Amino acid sequence: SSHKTFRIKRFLAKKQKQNRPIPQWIRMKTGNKIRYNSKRRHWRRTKLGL
Amino acid sequence: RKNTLARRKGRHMGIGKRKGTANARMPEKVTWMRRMRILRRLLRRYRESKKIDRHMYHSLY
Amino acid sequence: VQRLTYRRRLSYNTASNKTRLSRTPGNRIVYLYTKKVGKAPKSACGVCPGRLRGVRAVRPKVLMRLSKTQKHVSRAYGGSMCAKCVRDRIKRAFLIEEQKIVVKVLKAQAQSQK
Amino acid sequence: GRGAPLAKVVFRDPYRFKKRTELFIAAEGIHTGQFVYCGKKAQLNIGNVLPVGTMPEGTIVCCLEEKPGDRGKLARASGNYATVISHNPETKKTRVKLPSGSKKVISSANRAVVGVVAGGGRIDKPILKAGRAYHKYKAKRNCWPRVRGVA
Amino acid sequence: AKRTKKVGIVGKYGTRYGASLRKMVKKIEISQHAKYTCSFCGKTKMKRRAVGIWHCGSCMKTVAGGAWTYNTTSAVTVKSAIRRLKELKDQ
Amino acid sequence: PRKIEEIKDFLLTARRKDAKSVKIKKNKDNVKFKVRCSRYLYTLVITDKEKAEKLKQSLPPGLAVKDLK
RNA sequence: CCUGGGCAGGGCGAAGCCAGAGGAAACUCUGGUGGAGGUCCGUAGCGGUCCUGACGUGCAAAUCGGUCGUCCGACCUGGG
RNA sequence: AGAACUUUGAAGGCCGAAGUGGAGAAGGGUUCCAUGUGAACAGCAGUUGAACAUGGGUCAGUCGGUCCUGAGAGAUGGGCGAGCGCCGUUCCGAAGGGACGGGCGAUGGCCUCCGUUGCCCUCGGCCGAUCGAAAGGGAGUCGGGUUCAGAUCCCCGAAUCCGGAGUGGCGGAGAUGGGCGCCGCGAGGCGUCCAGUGCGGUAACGCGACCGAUCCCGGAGAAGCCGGCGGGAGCCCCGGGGAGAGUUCUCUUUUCUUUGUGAAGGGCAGGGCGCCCUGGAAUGGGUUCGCCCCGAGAGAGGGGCCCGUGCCUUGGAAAGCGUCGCACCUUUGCUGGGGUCCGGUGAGCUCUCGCUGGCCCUUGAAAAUCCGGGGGAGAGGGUGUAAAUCUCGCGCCGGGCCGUACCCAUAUCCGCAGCAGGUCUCCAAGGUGAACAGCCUCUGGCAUGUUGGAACAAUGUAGGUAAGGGAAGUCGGCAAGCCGGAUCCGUAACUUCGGGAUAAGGAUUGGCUCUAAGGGCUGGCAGCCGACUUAGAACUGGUGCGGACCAGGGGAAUCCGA
Ligand SMILES: [Mg+2]
Ligand SMILES: [Mg+2]
Ligand SMILES: [Mg+2]
Ligand SMILES: [Mg+2]
Ligand SMILES: [Mg+2]
Ligand SMILES: [Mg+2]
Ligand SMILES: [Mg+2]
Ligand SMILES: [Mg+2]
Ligand SMILES: [Mg+2]
Ligand SMILES: [Mg+2]
Ligand SMILES: [Mg+2]
Ligand SMILES: [Mg+2]
Ligand SMILES: [Mg+2]
Ligand SMILES: [Mg+2]
Ligand SMILES: [Mg+2]
Ligand SMILES: [Mg+2]
Ligand SMILES: [Mg+2]
Ligand SMILES: [Mg+2]
Ligand SMILES: [Mg+2]
Ligand SMILES: [Mg+2]
Ligand SMILES: [Mg+2]
Ligand SMILES: [Mg+2]
Ligand SMILES: [Mg+2]
Ligand SMILES: [Mg+2]
Ligand SMILES: [Mg+2]
Ligand SMILES: [Mg+2]
Ligand SMILES: [Mg+2]
Ligand SMILES: [Mg+2]
Ligand SMILES: [Mg+2]
Ligand SMILES: [Mg+2]
Ligand SMILES: [Mg+2]
Ligand SMILES: [Mg+2]
Ligand SMILES: [Mg+2]
Ligand SMILES: [Mg+2]
Ligand SMILES: [Mg+2]
Ligand SMILES: [Mg+2]
Ligand SMILES: [Mg+2]
Ligand SMILES: [Mg+2]
Ligand SMILES: [Mg+2]
Ligand SMILES: [Mg+2]
Ligand SMILES: [Mg+2]
Ligand SMILES: [Mg+2]
Ligand SMILES: [Mg+2]
Ligand SMILES: [Mg+2]
Ligand SMILES: [Mg+2]
Ligand SMILES: [Mg+2]
Ligand SMILES: [Mg+2]
Ligand SMILES: [Mg+2]
Ligand SMILES: [Mg+2]
Ligand SMILES: [Mg+2]
Ligand SMILES: [Mg+2]
Ligand SMILES: [Mg+2]
Ligand SMILES: [Mg+2]
Ligand SMILES: [Zn+2]
Repeated sequence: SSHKTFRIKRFLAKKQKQNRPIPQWIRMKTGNKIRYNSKRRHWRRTKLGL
Repeated sequence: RKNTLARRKGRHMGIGKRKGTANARMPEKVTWMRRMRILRRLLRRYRESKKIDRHMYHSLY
Repeated sequence: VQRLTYRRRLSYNTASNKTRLSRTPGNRIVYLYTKKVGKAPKSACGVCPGRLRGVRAVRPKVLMRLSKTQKHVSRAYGGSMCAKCVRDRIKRAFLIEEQKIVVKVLKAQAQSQK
Repeated sequence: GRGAPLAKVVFRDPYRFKKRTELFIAAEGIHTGQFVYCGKKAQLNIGNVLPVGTMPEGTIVCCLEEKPGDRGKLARASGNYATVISHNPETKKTRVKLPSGSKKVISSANRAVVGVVAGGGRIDKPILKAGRAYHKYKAKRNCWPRVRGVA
Repeated sequence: AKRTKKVGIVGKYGTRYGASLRKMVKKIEISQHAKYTCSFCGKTKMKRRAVGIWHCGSCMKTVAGGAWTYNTTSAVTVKSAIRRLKELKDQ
Repeated sequence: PRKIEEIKDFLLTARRKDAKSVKIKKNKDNVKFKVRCSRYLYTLVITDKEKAEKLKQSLPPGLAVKDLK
């Protein structure tokens, strides 16, 4: 919506923060087995549901 | 503008270029309104100009 | 020939938004929202269809800005009643009090004999 | 949702300095400005309310009470009235004939406005179509469609 | 300019709703819309506002009367009997 | 704004406390002395240049008069 | 139920009103005005008769093109 | 590096104002912008993208929420229930914690005077807490400019609303007069007393303000739908002038774009009045398109009130916009001219305002805030000195919190997706035409809808014709086909008398010259100004004329359902 409330905007803020790629400085960490982020949500494919 | 001048002169206004009713092209109500207003203000002017008294003005109205 | 848009978030032609289009000094047309017209007050028990004269006809919350001289009439029942009903009530009151005096003196003249 | 008109009557409070507004059933034959008298020793006229124990027999009244203090429950529809037919000084009772033809005995202390309810003959007009019946019942309640049981 | 033979105000309905129903509703369609003489002012301005409500256009003295007429033949005799009972034996 | 027509009140308004700004606008047969205040903007227009050339010097000094154009 | 929004244009011509003519009278007739209808053609909207048309692993887990019924209302619709 | 899909220019086209345009509400939540790569995503490709990576982007007293109740949901009192709890919302409740004033007592500020605290007296129906609308009610911001992304928010300029003033900010009202005597030529001055909570018009009512406590009364908020009519504005149209642009083989003073005044305050046109005074009519009157109104006061004359969204003025020409230029190509500002030029018409479209009428077994919402009036509990200096109060003109201070980008869609929503599906609103031009029908263009968008090249076999999907017959095919006139608009005549059986009915059946329809009729304004019957409607006739085209589009086959009967 064009106008929303503070709670919904704060909830969307964390999704915006989380929708970020994997940093390239942890790939060389000892014991690291993460190759790519499996929680990347697309605005068109997967709807977060309010 | 040339076609409008032709319409004003009377061209392209025959029966073959009419697609609406007569009451749709010129409303009988507004024709009656004009014909009534003209005669009514003419009668007002004639009564004011002392040409006709009120007893004749009412019977003419 | 130039189609303009609304200026607020309201998108429905409701009663809250009545737009009239005006021309700016910048040579362009734009809507302006108009406040709903205020109706002049009507008298109490007086003439029904006739509103009160001399009283400013504007919205209720605007009456805080208006002066008392522009919200009432100098006579009694100025901004509350019309002119006809004021003198009507005056005559009615005077006449019914005179009738009370008449019935009192009638009771007295009947008591003086009976 | 009602055929009988509602007359607003303003009385003067006998204990406080204030005007009391009441909504009575406008009996047929009253106009705005007519003084209406409410009490025991009120004059017998159209519109005035007064206990049934004081009115004579054969008085055509309406908007009466079953019990003293019931505040106008019987004979409230448009064009209906109740007929006082008997009186009893001792063991105060009063026989009245209601619009249904039933003769009921009631107390002699409850009141009744004199006159027939305005809006009589309201049923003489045919609805003449379903639209008017729909517009009539939309103000009353959702009970009009009335589908038959055998269907 | 006689435009209709027998049907009057109920000519707006047309061919529907039957014949006897229109004939019966016409009698009161004549009355409920005709202006009456005000018993207080004296002018023929007594257009009905709602069911049983009749207000004048001059003094606006509204009166409660019949649903389709200014007064009903039943209320007339009711008022007559009320007056008679009031005058008999001092109310 | 407020238009001033008399000769006695515009100077009284210009000698007030909130008369920080006074501007002069020259037009075709028109001279406007606009004095800006806290709430309004008083404007006095005159069509005579002789009544303006002798009045411009009558303004109180130190009010930062700005001649437009 | 509450609160808001919307329905181009034409046809038929109800009550009421004015004028003229005929008649001994009752009254009748004629030309206008008037603009009613759960009225008619028809758009937007609302539904979906027929072609049993196309698709029928489709655009679509019910759609599309003509042809349709109603369009001042027992009307259509948003939010609560 | 790579081009048909990207970009620029040109040409040819579509959407054509009920759009393939410009904005919104729900919903999406970063999709908006800039830069960069091109393995994945885009149904082919891609230098492109709503994909990827990085970095930015949403600024409010006057936009909305926040306030108010509507249908409705809901706790306590109380009741029920083994029980989480439920019914119930004014019912079976000691359900007002606040104030006007007076008195006693204490405290603080310059203890002169006031502000508070504790107690006593008097007064005071809640229509019962509370929630419930980003379309209902609800005070108050408009013009110009600014960015790669923001606009009533940012800057400039011009206003306005609501709160505060205790040692009360300055002005103006209330505030200033009359009588007696004396002095002075006079103007004036002095001593005593008294008045003074504003004025004017006969009125409808007016002004720069106009003492007011409990209480009471009333209004506004606060009203249905649909016909008509009139006023105002915008858009459309014509004629003249100026700037710029297009054609000029020939003609055309021709054709195209533009030619301004916002909120606020004052004045004046205009509209409305069921508002007042003189006087009272019938031989009835003046009036509307229609009605309506008059002895309960018509016509006429003179006044008053409300809206004044229109005109001029402050704002207001210094900004804004087309034009020809001087510096300048990361310093780009500034020149002067013309724009606020003269008008007109209109059953023209849209919005608004006002009058009136019609429709009914339909009467078309409440609440919060605010105002006016009646009452007269009280307060005020008491007089050539000045107070109680001011809804008057100014001046000072503040206005907290929340959202503000973008899509709003045959590609940013839902339908498993860039899905002929679905989804609530505003603006809406020119020509033909009765018209927002259909068709063609302008402002504004677009690449033909998830690809192109070559050919035109059968079959298929849409579209149109066919000699003679005209339903002989088929269960069936299924489909297809005929008429289709307008003007003028003529319209049957039946009937509930309203209809049938555009019954049926006939004639005309083009183009260019004409004729006649249908109006307004100025003066004591004449002179000018502009709209398109009708009727008739002449001439003429290879009987073609609704020349495209638009668009009722009809009749006779049965059965059923008004
Ligand atoms: Mg290892
Ligand atoms: Mg989920
Ligand atoms: Mg007609
Ligand atoms: Mg609102
Ligand atoms: Mg049934
Ligand atoms: Mg069944
Ligand atoms: Mg219909
Ligand atoms: Mg038919
Ligand atoms: Mg249709
Ligand atoms: Mg279908
Ligand atoms: Mg369907
Ligand atoms: Mg079927
Ligand atoms: Mg099929
Ligand atoms: Mg197939
Ligand atoms: Mg159809
Ligand atoms: Mg049909
Ligand atoms: Mg129809
Ligand atoms: Mg290109
Ligand atoms: Mg083209
Ligand atoms: Mg539209
Ligand atoms: Mg659109
Ligand atoms: Mg790239
Ligand atoms: Mg691909
Ligand atoms: Mg983007
Ligand atoms: Mg991304
Ligand atoms: Mg600001
Ligand atoms: Mg607000
Ligand atoms: Mg409960
Ligand atoms: Mg309990
Ligand atoms: Mg609330
Ligand atoms: Mg701006
Ligand atoms: Mg933007
Ligand atoms: Mg203030
Ligand atoms: Mg209009
Ligand atoms: Mg103005
Ligand atoms: Mg106009
Ligand atoms: Mg936005
Ligand atoms: Mg789609
Ligand atoms: Mg679609
Ligand atoms: Mg057009
Ligand atoms: Mg035309
Ligand atoms: Mg292509
Ligand atoms: Mg697509
Ligand atoms: Mg053939
Ligand atoms: Mg043939
Ligand atoms: Mg044949
Ligand atoms: Mg045959
Ligand atoms: Mg057969
Ligand atoms: Mg067929
Ligand atoms: Mg036959
Ligand atoms: Mg037939
Ligand atoms: Mg001529
Ligand atoms: Mg049927
Ligand atoms: Zn009356």
